[PDB]
Amino acid sequence: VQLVESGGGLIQPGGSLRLSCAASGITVSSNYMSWVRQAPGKGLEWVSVMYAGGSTFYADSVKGRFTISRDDSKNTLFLQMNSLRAEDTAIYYCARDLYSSGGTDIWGQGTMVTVSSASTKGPSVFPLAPSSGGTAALGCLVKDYFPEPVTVSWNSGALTSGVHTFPAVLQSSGLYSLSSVVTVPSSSLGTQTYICNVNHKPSNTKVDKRVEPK
Amino acid sequence: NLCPFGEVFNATRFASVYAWNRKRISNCVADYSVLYNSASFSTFKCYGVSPTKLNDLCFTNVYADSFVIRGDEVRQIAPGQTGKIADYNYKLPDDFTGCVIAWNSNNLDSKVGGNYNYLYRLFRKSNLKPFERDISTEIYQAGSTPCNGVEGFNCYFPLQSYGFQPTNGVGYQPYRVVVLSFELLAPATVCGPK
Amino acid sequence: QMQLVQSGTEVKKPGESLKISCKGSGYGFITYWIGWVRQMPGKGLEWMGIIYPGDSETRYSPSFQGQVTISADKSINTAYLQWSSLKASDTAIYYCAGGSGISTPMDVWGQGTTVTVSSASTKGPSVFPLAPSSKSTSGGTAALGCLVKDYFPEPVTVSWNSGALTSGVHTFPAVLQSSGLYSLSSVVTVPSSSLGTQTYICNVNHKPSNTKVDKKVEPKSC
Amino acid sequence: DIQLTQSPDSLAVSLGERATINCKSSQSVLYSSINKNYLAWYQQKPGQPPKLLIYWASTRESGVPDRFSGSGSGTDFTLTISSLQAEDVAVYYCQQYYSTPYTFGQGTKVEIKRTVAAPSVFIFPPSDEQLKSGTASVVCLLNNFYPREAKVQWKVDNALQSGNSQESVTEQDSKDSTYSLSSTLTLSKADYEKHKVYACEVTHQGLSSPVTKSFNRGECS
Amino acid sequence: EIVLTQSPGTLSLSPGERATLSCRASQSIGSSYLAWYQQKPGLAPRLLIYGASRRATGIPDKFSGSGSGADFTLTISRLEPEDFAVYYCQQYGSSPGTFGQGTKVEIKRTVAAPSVFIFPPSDEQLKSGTASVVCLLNNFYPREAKVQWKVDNALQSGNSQESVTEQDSKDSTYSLSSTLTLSKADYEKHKVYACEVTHQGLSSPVTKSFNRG
Ligand SMILES: *[C@@H]1O[C@H](CO[C@@H]2O[C@@H](C)[C@@H](O)[C@@H](O)[C@@H]2O)[C@@H](O[C@@H]2O[C@H](CO)[C@@H](O[C@@H]3O[C@H](CO)[C@@H](O)[C@H](O)[C@@H]3O)[C@H](O)[C@H]2NC(C)=O)[C@H](O)[C@H]1NC(C)=O
Repeated sequence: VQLVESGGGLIQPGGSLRLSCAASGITVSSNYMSWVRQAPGKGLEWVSVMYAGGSTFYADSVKGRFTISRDDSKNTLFLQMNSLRAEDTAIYYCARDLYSSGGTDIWGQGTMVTVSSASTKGPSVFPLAPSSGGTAALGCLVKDYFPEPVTVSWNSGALTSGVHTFPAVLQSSGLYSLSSVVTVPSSSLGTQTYICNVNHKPSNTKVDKRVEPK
Repeated sequence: NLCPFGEVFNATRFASVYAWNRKRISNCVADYSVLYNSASFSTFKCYGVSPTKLNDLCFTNVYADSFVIRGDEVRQIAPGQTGKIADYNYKLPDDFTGCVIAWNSNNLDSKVGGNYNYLYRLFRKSNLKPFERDISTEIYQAGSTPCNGVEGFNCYFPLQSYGFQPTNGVGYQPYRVVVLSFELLAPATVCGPK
Repeated sequence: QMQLVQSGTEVKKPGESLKISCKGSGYGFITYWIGWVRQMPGKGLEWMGIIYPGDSETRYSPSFQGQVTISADKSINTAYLQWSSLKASDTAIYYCAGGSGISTPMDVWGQGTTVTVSSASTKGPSVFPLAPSSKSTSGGTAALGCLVKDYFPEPVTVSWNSGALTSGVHTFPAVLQSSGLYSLSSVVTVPSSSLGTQTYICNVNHKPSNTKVDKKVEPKSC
Repeated sequence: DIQLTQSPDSLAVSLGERATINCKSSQSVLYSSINKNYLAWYQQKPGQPPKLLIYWASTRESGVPDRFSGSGSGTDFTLTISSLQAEDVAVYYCQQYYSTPYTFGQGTKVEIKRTVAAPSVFIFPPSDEQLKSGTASVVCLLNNFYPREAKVQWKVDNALQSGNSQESVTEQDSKDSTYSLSSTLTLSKADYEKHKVYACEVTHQGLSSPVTKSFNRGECS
Repeated sequence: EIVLTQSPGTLSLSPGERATLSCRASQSIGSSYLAWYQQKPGLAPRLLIYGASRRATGIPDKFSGSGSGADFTLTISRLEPEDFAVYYCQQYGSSPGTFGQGTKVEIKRTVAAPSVFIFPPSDEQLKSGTASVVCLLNNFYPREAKVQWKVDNALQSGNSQESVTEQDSKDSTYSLSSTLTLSKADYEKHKVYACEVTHQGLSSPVTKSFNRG
């Protein structure tokens, strides 16, 4: 069983977006299907539900602007969003509901929706070179991008143990910035080559900065 | 030759909404007065007829449907409604002519510990036609793997229980409900006084 | 039988808010939906909306959507009609009316609520005589009167000779002058032979301004 | 949504004769499943709330005398008063309650048809009290006439006045079915002293010719 | 609509202890309509309990739901570092239902001092006119940590931002970055750049510094 969401991205206030949720293992037209959203650091908001027989229901915070619907042949649930406002910015999940006979037991993975006037901007990536107990630290500064998110990996996924990618912070510029670090055996410096792989799908950009001692 | 309204309204036990009762009323004279100035109802909503102006008319049949739902759902017993009850348990038509009478029955239909004798259909693939009764208990198939009458993941018993407890808020308390439908086709055998 | 009683007369400056009420009593009230009807001066009836008090299911007329708020308090059997900000165009009488069911005629009617929205303020009337002369005699009958001018709001009460004189009295309906004040006339026809033997006095009362005037109307000796 | 139109706008019927009023709806109000028209007739006497007379096009409400009757179907309905009585003078409205929003017809005023009665014409110069206050009001009074259509025109030194007079009319009289009318001409005191003849010219069906009532300023009356 | 009020807003307990989470409904709804969820960082929520007490499939015995009327309780016995998450109650008595605002449950831990690292600006970034100096505090507990920038020994205020990771689910520690940002010109104007870290696990404040050159 998997639910997989798509269609989130950046959109201006007053604009429109259509979210999609593909389902395998449950029949969407046979189930109570729901859209639940989560604004950044804010807690779950249940915005919509569609009954197997076609009835639809909305939270008051989106009544009139959002339409939930489905395609029985595609086995796909949809959220049509109009008159988007800044407070609609959130991650959106679809889920399958069972009420007293089970939980909301199946959840998707989430699609991020950002409602802003600001333009899309790919990041600059800068090395955080190590310097000078027997453990070294080094990283990458992913600076000045918009909107969320950036993904960061190290050595194309080879280095996972000891990695910390800090949550992005909005700067006073209105652009996001974050840092990714990894601690290594200090002896490995020079014997091992360390590259960080930065992806910003919202601007179709991708960077491979090698961070080397200095 | 009075109509047997009290048999319906004053029943000791009321039916489950998914298996709602229907009393067919014919060959009688109806005192709607006992209903309309009664003081013991909390909802009394009529559509296309006034209970005052019925004594002049004559009907081929009257139907009195009765069941128990929770207070929050009483608003769904009305034309054009949607929700678990209107879609899967009891559906009024869009052009419904008649009356929906309802009253709180917490004192009779909840037990301490919970009254689980009252059931509703929670799972159904499509909406009831108007005045459809669905008493099926087939295991409901929520995915593509058929259930072979066995419960499990994606295979659900379609009915849920209400579990009425006297401490529930008013919207979660049991309400008894009678729906009066009027039908004329045939000779008119249900008549008001005079 | 059930009956509807509305709240009393309302005089309001433009921009004030207002909430009139309509309370039901008697047997059968559980079945009634309470609508609101507007009648502007000299005009017809206008359906504004309807509410089922048992659960506040409300239906507005498209003209009155957003214009007013219909509400209900089921405990005291009361429906309400309210404005957040009154135009002078809202001057009208509002009836509440009951039908026991949706798609039902309005069986029961309240008595009406008069609502005046004017920028004017309370003002007593000035009372002037309309004296009998040769120009108001039709051989043996003379006509005489009182002009009751520039008052606000309505109503005034006009009687003749402390209320004993009632035959032949015509008190005309008030007309709103461009000033925003009301004006009115009362006339009576009497035997002109009595124009020397009896005195005719008109009594004007304006309760809103707590004014009582008694004017003597005498033959135009000038 | 559903619009209603009534005909006539006003109606005059002799005592004991028949009044007919018509209602036409933009859209049928016959509910086929129960074969009833969702049309009602209300009666509003002056200064009282409306009263339901007939519902479902042709059913009399309780207490409504048999001389009221409703008829018609679909989009055309008729209210009929068979032997018009004094108490029946009122405005009559139709109303559809087939669907919300409910709509009323414009209304039809029903007055007693009397024989023609000519007005008695009287004229009142301003009182000295009012003249000391800055304003002059002349009043013309038309008394106990029928029909209610009457033309009243002010001429000041034979010049025709416009926009400075107001007229007012009584309800139909319960005893004799006539009307009375007052016209009030209000001028400034300055303007009142500038002119001599003040005349009220009255035209009405019952007058073989226009009647004038006149007075000269400050010359008794 | 039914409001759910969760309590407290945060918990903080040692492994092996028992966490007690409360959910209060604005109206007494009854046990059939309530459910509890767990949301770990970067994951969709995971159902724990429905109908107040019925544990879902694959959910171990340590999670226990109880209560009725308007008051419900999630008990997590025998806590592990992996149990760090935000727990939510939900009522589905209405369509749609509503979630409580969440209780974060932190897993307590022996005090662990941070490792402090400082990173001067890269020359690449400098060639573009901006200097970011980064200070890193790695693997510490508890979360509270004062990080002070000092430029030529003057305490710097108003030009730094901090970001802390979510509590590690494996060893219960935190990590923290502080980024001082200057124009390249401002950066030329000064020599000694230091970050001074104050934390319970440190006997005295640790300073890591570098001279521009
Ligand atoms: C159902 O039964 C009730 C009586 O039962 C009582 O009320 C129920 C709602 C339940 O709570 C029961 O457990 C409870 O014992 C019948 O109500 C009775 O109806 C009669 C006739 O309408 C009433 O008599 C009237 O009395 C008034 C003066 O009070 C007179 O003006 C009338 O002319 C008439 O004589 C009687 O008072 C009333 N009693 C109560 C307690 O309400 C109800 O009629 C019946 N329903 C049906 C549909 O048959």
